[PDB]
Amino acid sequence: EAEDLQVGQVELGGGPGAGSLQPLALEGSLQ
Repeated sequence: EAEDLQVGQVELGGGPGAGSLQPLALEGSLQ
C-alpha cells in the first residue's frame, strides 16, 4: 500500500487531505 508510504506523520507532504490541521498535525516543520 501507499498509506504506509506516508501515513501522514513521516512525509505526508500535504495539508488538508494530509495529516489533519497544521497545529493539529503535531508537525508541519514545527509550524
